[PDB]
Amino acid sequence: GLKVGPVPVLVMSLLFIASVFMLHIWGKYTRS
Amino acid sequence: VAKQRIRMANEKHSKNITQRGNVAKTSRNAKASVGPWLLALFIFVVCGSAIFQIIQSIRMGM
Amino acid sequence: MDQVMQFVEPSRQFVKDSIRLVKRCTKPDRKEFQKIAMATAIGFAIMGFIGFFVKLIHIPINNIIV
Amino acid sequence: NKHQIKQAVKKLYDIDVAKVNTLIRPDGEKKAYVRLAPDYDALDVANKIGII
Amino acid sequence: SSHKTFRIKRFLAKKQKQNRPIPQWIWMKTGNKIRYNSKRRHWRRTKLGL
Amino acid sequence: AIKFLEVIKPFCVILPEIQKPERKIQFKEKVLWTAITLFIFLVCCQIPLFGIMSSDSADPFYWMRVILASNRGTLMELGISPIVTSGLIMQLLAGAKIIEVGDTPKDRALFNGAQKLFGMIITIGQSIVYVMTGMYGDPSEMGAGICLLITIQLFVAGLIVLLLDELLQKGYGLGSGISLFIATNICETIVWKAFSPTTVNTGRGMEFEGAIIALFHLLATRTDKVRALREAFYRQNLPNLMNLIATIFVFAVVIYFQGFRVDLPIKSARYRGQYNTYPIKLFYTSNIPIILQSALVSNLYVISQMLSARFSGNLLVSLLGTWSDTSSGGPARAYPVGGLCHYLSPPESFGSVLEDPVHAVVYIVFMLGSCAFFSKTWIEVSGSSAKDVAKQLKEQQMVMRGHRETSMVHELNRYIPTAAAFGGLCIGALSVLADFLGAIGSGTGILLAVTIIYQYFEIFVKEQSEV
Amino acid sequence: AKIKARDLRGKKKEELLKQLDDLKVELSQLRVAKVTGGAASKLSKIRVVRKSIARVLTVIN
Ligand SMILES: [Mg+2]
Repeated sequence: GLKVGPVPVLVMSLLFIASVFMLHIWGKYTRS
Repeated sequence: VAKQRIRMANEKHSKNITQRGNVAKTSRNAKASVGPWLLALFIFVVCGSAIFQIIQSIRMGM
Repeated sequence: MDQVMQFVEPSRQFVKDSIRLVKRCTKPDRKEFQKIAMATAIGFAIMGFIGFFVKLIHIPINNIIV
Repeated sequence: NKHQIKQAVKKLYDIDVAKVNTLIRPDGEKKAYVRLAPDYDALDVANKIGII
Repeated sequence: SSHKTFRIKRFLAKKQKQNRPIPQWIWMKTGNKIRYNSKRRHWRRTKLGL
Repeated sequence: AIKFLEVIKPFCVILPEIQKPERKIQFKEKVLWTAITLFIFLVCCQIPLFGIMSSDSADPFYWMRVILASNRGTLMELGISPIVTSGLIMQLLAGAKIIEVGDTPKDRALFNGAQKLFGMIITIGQSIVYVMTGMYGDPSEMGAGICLLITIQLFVAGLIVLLLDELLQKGYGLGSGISLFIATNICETIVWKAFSPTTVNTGRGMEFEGAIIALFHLLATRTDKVRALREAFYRQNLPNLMNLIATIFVFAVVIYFQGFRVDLPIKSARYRGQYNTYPIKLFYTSNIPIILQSALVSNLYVISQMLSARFSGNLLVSLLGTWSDTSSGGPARAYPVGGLCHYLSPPESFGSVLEDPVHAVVYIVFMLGSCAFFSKTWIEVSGSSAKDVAKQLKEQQMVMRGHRETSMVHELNRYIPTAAAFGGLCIGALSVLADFLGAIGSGTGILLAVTIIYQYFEIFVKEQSEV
Repeated sequence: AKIKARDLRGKKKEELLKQLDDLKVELSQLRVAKVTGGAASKLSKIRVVRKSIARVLTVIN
């Protein structure tokens, strides 16, 4: 399959982690 | 055992001149120690687990 | 008695085999047992502590967010 | 000798011996073929000794 | 011969056991000089004399 | 079999496959890789999804959440099950020889790559279900936009786990990632409950959940020390030190039996000395059996529920199982009141066991027998039976001293089949004994964590020894 | 738990004989372990139990 590094595997996960937090922050902020 | 089988097998081997490089290892092509009844039983345990969980979720979905 | 012995024998043999197997196992020694316990106990604590703390930090963040 | 082998086997493992056969190997060791009485199972005895 | 004395069979058995290669960890010993067993005997090339 | 593999080949071209580590990673770097990969996994398990509105729904799979390490109302709702179920059934097919994996690295790689393909598919199917069935709400009322974000969150979140697991297995980490995650939840579950600083507003008043912590507060408050200790030990609504004592008692029993092994003497067929040992561990089949037993237990419950809810008036249906969705005090739970499934269910406490002994007896007989049966058969599927092991040793030019190559199967047959069968009976017994004594969490989960830790320690020692 | 000659000096003949018997039984088990795949720890114990046997016999003599 597609060959990817280990840090990008690390990075994409952090990107997913931070992004969900942004949605939660955005969602609550807009709900105010 | 029929002694004529020596001749049949001997003649049959002599036919191998035409398929040099791809002679079949074994003429007696004709077993899973795992019994078919037990193999089906093992399937009923493992495969279904994903399927049933979906159905139970479906049951809780209505 | 045959049908009973047909069912009894595989059971009876299995118990005998189990006893036979256990006597042949190299059971851990007292020094071996203590050594393994310390390593497992440490790993149990290190791993739980990390999760414990990680869980404790999130609680306020989760409640504050939600 | 066979008598000594028989008595040692009985006392060491508390079993009963039917007969003993012996040979001296080409490497100089003596091998004993100890047969147990029909009421003892060598396979069971071998487990106790640790052979199996 | 198959007909053997105990003393002869005991002498032959000791000659059997000496006739092996050296262990290979002997090589790594600190002051070692031995490379191989220089006293190997072959039943056909050299005879025991008894 | 080749046709099935080939049809999967074109899809394996696009799948995200981690690159192998070219340079020999040092132990310090590997441990770091594990620690971060572990740390991230915890971060994901705690985070609730975005858009949830209801989470107090009852959990019929309350048991399975710990085993598969899934936290309800969080990104790890799916957990590793889309991988475990995949990993199980692939090995089942290959063990059944339905899919003949060649010794070629491509066929092995395609087999492994194929495993992932079904693994993510299960994730997609479950996640689509989890969204469609509306276990959080009503897709009409949440709105299509909300639904898709939950699905994509679930899909990649499961995706991240697979690569993280793949990263560890590919040498960047240590041991097996799947094992690490499952053991991770178990220890945190045990440790958190003992030291939870959360308190519960019971009708009597505010009460600490922590078994250790609650004792301190009660001792620091209740003048009657005996009353405090007695109260802190039998909080039937909260974890108690009595359970903590039981959990530790299990911890010792499992260690002692984890070290059991039969050491067969072997050597190299080419060189003198070099005497080595092939170990046959008592838990030959490892934690796999009891996992199968629970599923077969779960499968019967589903079939019993579906038939009962439609034809409860049929005698056969009643014998199969009868359910009552008792909802007294806590969340609604479907319990088996009558039929075969009832006896197949685990009695909660010793008192319940003593009340109806036959319920435990039938439960004991089946659980032990099933665990032994699953282990005994998994050998011929796992590709680790006597004939298989003998084949591996012959390839490695190993042999038993004094034996011909062909008599090693017989020697291995003495211990392998018996270890597998007895291995299941012991692991099945330990789960029963832990639950009966009331271990914190679950004996199965307890067994998994300790077993994994030792295996993770085993590589730890081997890697540490080299340095 | 090691056997030292100083410990055995005051012991009666019967205790030393019994102590000797335990060592001899232990050695026999070890020689079984030597051929049935015992651990390196068990192999190393052979020399320790042999010299322990020599110590007891030395004190008896
Ligand atoms: Mg000549």
